Amino acid sequence: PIETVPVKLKPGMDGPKVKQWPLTEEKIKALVEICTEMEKEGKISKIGPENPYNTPVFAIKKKDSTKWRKLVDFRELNKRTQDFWGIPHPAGIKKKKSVTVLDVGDAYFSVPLDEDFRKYTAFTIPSINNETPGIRYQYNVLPQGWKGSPAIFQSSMTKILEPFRKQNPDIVIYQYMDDLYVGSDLEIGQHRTKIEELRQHLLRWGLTELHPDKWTVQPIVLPEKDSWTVNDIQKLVGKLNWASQIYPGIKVRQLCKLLRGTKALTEVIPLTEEAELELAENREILKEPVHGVYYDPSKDLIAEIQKQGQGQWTYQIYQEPFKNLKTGKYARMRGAHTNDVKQLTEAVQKITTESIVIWGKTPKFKLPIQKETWETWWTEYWQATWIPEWEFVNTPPLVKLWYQLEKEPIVGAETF
Amino acid sequence: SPIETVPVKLKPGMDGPKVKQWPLTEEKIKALVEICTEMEKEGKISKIGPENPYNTPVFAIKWRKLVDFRELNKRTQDFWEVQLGIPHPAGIKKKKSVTVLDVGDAYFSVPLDEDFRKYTAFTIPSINNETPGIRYQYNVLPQGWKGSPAIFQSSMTKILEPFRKQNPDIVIYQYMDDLYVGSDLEIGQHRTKIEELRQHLLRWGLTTPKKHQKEPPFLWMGYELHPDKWTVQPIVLPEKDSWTVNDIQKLVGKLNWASQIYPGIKVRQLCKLLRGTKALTEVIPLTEEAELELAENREILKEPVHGVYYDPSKDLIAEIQKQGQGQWTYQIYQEPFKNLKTGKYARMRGAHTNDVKQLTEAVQKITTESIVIWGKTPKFKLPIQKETWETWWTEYWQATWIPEWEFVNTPPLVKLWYQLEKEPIVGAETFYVDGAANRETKLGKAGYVTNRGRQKVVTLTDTTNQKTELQAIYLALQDSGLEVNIVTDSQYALGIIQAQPDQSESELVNQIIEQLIKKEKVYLAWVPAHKGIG
Ligand SMILES: CC(C)=CCOc1cc(NC(=S)c2ccoc2C)ccc1Cl
Repeated sequence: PIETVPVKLKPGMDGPKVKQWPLTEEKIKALVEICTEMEKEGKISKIGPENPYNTPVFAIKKKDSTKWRKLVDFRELNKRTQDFWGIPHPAGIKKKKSVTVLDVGDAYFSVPLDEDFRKYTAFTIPSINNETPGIRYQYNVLPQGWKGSPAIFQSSMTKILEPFRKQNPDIVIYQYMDDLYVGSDLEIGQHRTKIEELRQHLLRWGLTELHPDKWTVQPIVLPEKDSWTVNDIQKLVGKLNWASQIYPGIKVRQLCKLLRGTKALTEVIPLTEEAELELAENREILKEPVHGVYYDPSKDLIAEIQKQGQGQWTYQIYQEPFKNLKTGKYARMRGAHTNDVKQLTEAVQKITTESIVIWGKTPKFKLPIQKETWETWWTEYWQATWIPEWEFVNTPPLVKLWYQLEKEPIVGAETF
Repeated sequence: SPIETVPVKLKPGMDGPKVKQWPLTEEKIKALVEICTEMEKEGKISKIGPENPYNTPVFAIKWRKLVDFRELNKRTQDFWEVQLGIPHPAGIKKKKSVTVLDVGDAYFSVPLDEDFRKYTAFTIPSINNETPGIRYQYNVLPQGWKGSPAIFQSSMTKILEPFRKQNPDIVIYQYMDDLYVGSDLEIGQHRTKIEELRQHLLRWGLTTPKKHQKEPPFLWMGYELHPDKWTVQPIVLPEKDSWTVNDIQKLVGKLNWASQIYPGIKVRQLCKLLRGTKALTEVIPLTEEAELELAENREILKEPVHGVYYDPSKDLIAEIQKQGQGQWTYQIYQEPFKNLKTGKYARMRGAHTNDVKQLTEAVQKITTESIVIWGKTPKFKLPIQKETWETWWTEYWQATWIPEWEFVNTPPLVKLWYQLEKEPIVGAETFYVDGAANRETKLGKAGYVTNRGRQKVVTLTDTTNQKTELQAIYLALQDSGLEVNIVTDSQYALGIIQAQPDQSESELVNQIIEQLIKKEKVYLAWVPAHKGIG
């Protein structure tokens, strides 16, 4: 219930005209409900055919609910929407013992959207077998998932938070899209309890477990063996040689001199003292991340993933090749054994949130999946309000073999 | 009519059309002058004056009339896609009764944004381009104009809302100038409701007709739709004695469409006739084999294919068969032998892949289709063992998946033709292969040397470097026993290890695959080239 701010698209940019992808019956039924309701609540209005724009819409089941949530894919609109030069990234956020995320998307509907910009929010509810025309709507209020919403609603959000921020100045609160990331060092109990205190507060307007200090960067651990065979060295030499693109001090000269001759692949080879040292120097280089790697706010953040097998995945976040900002391993979550797509999806979300917490922006993903496989099913397992960008790739055999080498816990993360 | 108009506009900064009125005879003009006085009184058009700089050519074919809006259209804004995705017989539900209402004339029943009308101006010529012609313009959606389809449907949608609300148990499908109204009410109650609908429409000026009256079955996408089930409109193959390429291509096209519904259709020999054709009208005699399969097909096509509609209360089952390398067939049903849909996918041919992968692809295409048709995914019955699936997928480099499925022992079963060993083979000969060629002279050598002292080299001409490398791997495979360790510095061999393809675009690779498949144990190892590696 306020006045509206004039929003425009970047110069020369036209509205999105993205086709609605096919939805399951359940998904369509939920949207119809959700949409007649918002229509009645005046948040959206049916539109004519004279409006040519469109944005894909779908429904997710956020953590802990049987109620479906309407999720719109405003990626295209976002990219076309002008800039507002939001909040800078509170570097401190990444140094908290615990960080909790909260969905404040519901705060936006309480704000009117510039009428001149509504045409561009056009979305369509499809019909099964195309027996009914699609139900075309557009927004009247700030939509969840549009970069303009958290922006316009910034002034109101800051106000409603000051009280808590000052009452608790040791806590850090960062907002991204429909999300709010609350970070504090308080013990889990005094933390989670302090969160609800924030909730209740945030709650009196109309709104309703991360550990950054444990996202350590891991080292490559080269195999150590009692006795080495021709094959062992070869496998080794190939990886190290690849690895030399990251660490130029890595060498396989002495080792490759052992690979001289046409002996059987399973034959044991004695390591010359020169070879021994060579391995030792190498293991030392790999004892640390390569120097001179700094994040650049002007660069796009990239996130590559490799399928390791057995529910295992590896990823690296960089902006320039071979200069990782972070790397890690990802094990499938319980109840996902038979689903490659669910595992990948869960991983993309995990990595994106990390990317958000650390740099306050999402990475562009390089995914080891065929476009059709992904597009057919990723939504079935999506739970975030935002959606990162992605491209489908072919994993080079070596990249997988190399990061397969990362170090794991002695035993793991122990707790009775 | 009392229907609100839709605000229309011209594309970004363009101006309305100004194409000159084609010249016509007195016979053609006296006819158009006729038709337009009619439309003019029906309120469809309005005689305008000199205050209009726009114009569209009007023609006269039989004495009917035709306005060429090609120009106006190319200047008219764009509208959100007018239903381009239609229903598929496999997805509609059976109805006790279905009635089709021709609301065609309703095209000229919908008002046109008053503001836009000036652009629809056209001129009825003078007997001899002497006196000024008769100027007019449209007050309603012009037949053949770009925004008519979209606007007519949206308008039809608004009008039908009340009725649709009041009669939930009645389905109305809007297509073109038709309204297919179905229901499971008693035939008298149905007939009664159609009349109520027909009247409701009449209230908005939309008048619908017994003569023109359409009746079931209905022709749709090549099927004849009956209220309780569907059938394939029989397809006839023109028995001739003179086949030109056009005849042969068209034929192959229709046969191709039939392979979806009819089993056993084949075009391999007919396609052979197209080789090296010098022209469309070229007459190519049918070989014997062509005369033959074209004979079996005429038969297969004489068989009546009937089908069933979608019953939401029952399971959706999708069965898949591997009718050949890269070729897949499927049928989706709820009750055994009563298919909703069948079809097959063009032989999947690529750079390099494997049967299990291809399978998952056929599975995803069906799934994408099913989500559209039924908004649900079928339970799959696949000709592959759960073990074969678990072994392949859990280790493949690429993310892949298959929705809930069950194994069905309907040979031929899809399997893993071979599996590279995960560790070197103790006691197996070890071939150190290498190939090299001059990329410019295309001259190269390929060979191997084993820990056992066996050696071989071969000189090749008009070859590429990758081919020599692969041929080196090929010779090792050819010359080794049932178990062999092979080491190469070929980057391509690195892909083969990771993907383990059982089909490739490269004949050489395929030859290699045939060797791989034949061995009992094969360990393929890669090492970087140009090292201290001997
Ligand atoms: C695709 C099409 C023109 C269908 C109309 O004909 C039929 C439709 C149905 N059943 C349904 S669900 C229906 C009724 C009106 O519109 C639809 C989409 C059954 C048999 C026939 Cl013969």
